[PDB]
Amino acid sequence: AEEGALVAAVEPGPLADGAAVRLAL
Amino acid sequence: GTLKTSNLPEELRKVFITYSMDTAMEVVKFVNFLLVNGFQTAIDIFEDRIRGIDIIKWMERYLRDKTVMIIVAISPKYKQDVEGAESQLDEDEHGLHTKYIHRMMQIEFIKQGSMNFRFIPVLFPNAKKEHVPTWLQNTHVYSWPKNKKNILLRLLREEEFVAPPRGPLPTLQVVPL
Amino acid sequence: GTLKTSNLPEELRKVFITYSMDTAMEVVKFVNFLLVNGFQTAIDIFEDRIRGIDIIKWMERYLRDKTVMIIVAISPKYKQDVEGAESQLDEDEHGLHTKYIHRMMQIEFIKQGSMNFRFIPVLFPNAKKEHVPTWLQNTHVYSWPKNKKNILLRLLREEEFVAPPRGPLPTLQVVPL
Amino acid sequence: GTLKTSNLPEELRKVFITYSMDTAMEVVKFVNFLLVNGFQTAIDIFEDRIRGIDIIKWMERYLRDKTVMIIVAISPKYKQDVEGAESQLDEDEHGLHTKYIHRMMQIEFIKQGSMNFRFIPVLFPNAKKEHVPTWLQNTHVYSWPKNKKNILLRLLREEEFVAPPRGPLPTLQVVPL
Amino acid sequence: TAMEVVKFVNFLLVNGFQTAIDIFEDRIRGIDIIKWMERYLRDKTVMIIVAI
Amino acid sequence: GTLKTSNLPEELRKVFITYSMDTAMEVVKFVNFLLVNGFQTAIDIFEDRIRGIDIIKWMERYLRDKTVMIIVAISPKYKQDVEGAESQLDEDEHGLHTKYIHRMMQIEFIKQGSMNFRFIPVLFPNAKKEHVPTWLQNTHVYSWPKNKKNILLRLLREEEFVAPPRGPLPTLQVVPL
Repeated sequence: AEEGALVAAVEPGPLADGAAVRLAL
Repeated sequence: GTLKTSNLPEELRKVFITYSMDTAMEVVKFVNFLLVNGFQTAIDIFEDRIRGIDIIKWMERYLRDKTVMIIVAISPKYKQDVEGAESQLDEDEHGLHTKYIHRMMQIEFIKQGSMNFRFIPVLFPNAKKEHVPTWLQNTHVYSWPKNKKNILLRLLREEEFVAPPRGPLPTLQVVPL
Repeated sequence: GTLKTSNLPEELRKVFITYSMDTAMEVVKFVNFLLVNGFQTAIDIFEDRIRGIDIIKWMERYLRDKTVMIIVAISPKYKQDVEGAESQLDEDEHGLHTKYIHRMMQIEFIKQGSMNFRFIPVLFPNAKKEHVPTWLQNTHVYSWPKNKKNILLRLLREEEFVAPPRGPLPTLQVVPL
Repeated sequence: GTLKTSNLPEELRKVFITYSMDTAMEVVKFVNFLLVNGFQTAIDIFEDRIRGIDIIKWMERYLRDKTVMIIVAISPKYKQDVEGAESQLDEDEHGLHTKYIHRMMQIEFIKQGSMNFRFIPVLFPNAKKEHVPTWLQNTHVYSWPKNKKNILLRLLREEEFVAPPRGPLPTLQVVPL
Repeated sequence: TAMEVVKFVNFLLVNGFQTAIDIFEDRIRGIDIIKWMERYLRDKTVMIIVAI
Repeated sequence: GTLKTSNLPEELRKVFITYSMDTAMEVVKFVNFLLVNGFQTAIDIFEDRIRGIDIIKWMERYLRDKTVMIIVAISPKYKQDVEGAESQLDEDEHGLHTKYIHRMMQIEFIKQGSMNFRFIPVLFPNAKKEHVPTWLQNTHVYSWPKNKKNILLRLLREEEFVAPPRGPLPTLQVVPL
């Protein structure tokens, strides 16, 4: 059977980071 | 960044302090520091006029009220008081009152399932971690004046660190190899 | 490629993080990364208010839950704490709590037949592969920030490679000679 | 064989027992067994008069003392109490005291670097391995009455097997071929 | 030889063989790597392909 | 013949034994044999006290120590333990600890390049070649009590055969014809 059913790698498309805050009075 | 003013109702601004005499010198400064920052600190020396009418009723008023935060001034003499005021300390009246307050705190702490909601231990300069009563070691212990800003934040019931709001789960892209 | 959306129920989005103070800043960055990507990360610094009520109860809440994935932030001080936090240091409270958490993880790991279902070791910038406790070396050790995509995949409980469905055995043609 | 007698000082013959109501009937037999063998067992039902003066002080007497070996009587209701005594019951006083004792034991255990010097879990007949609190699963667990002689050896601080004294390394003889 | 090995595994799976390779069994392999390896080493019926 | 004595420092005279319950009786005799011959053998039944303080820390003490020789007592139940104590035995605690020890040994063995420096398999009278874990079959396998002299030689780290010193190449004499 032909190998057309290829393996696929999964990756997370959208991402975001940060936005931590510290109170200083 | 942007400034923030706590919306803490004046009802939640009540604070009660229990201490020993050796640490009273610094407790006066601590009470001044709290009053400057807008907290209604009830302590025996300044509440003397009202306290004189009935000491036991005065103590019970703050002990019964669940909303009143109690600050425990930890010092070498505090553990000694709450352990042996009646016998080891030649019957010190202030030591006896401190021991009674501590017993009431412990009874309430036990009744709540050993969960501490309003008792704040504070380590004063001449104290050490070993002086904190065991049941009080299960929560945050603040050293004074080393962690005074943390104490203010706790009394404001505010978090020193505010986590970012939780986002949505990331979408996954499939790429054939 | 094509976009795939995870069905991970909100119940499976809880995460607990244990670390040492030498890596506190990178742990904060890591927590931000996890929170923004939709994971509910429980860490002492952010849950300070609830954690203060009963620290041991707070830790046990996540240690009991089989569905909570515990992330182990590996650093030079982490191994030091989980080995000699009580003797090699002057009674560091955070070190002792980390050591307790590590012991509970080890006990659970052994009682399960030495199978690691929910403990995820992560190497932080100053860490080396030697710092991972031996029993944690028998699983996938991720590196931060190098493998953050892989960490997200693991938490999502998704495969990085989609194996195509197994086909039927080939049919054989017979030719005479 | 031959007979031996232990040089155990009397001060080290003090044992404190914590339990739940379901084990109450068995705990009476266990306490009688301990007392007959000369151990000074402190339990609430027997020390009623002293405990009545001040329950919390009574408990702290045996909690503070490092030399007092605490026996934990495990059972289905013991775990239930040390987890949800305050909530799952109509304020069961014994359950709350048991929870407090368990918390103090855990605090001491953590503060010692997660080493258990004096907490002896004992499984009563209706109990199971799972009812042992996790941190108590890292030590010898004695079943009752199955392992009563092992329990007595543990209390006496005598190892059941005594290793023969270590000898010298064998000499090596050389022979030609 | 990781890439050619992925192609080879595609070829085997397409033709109906259940190939156990570390990169695809990552989820189970993460529980206990050594146990995962020993499962296939023990079984006399599992054919081991050595990618030279 | 002639007498020889080893320079083996006491620090290299530590031995750790891992076994299964079916062998326990023969293992007691084996430990007697080792102790009498001047070897400091660590086994769970003799170090009951220190092991009881913290079981996992006790095991890690010898697992982490590179200089301690570990003796694996093979028997029909040892392979069963180290392969399926997980579920087959209704939570056999000793089986689980044996499995954990075996896993740690395997991890160390693999991490070292599959070179075995300190794991010494010993076959016990009810065991057979098939009971040895495959990775342990790559070294010398001793049989007890048949090879106990060889076991002592192995522990002493003394070769059983003294190879004479390599001489010089022979001189060639030419006697032409």
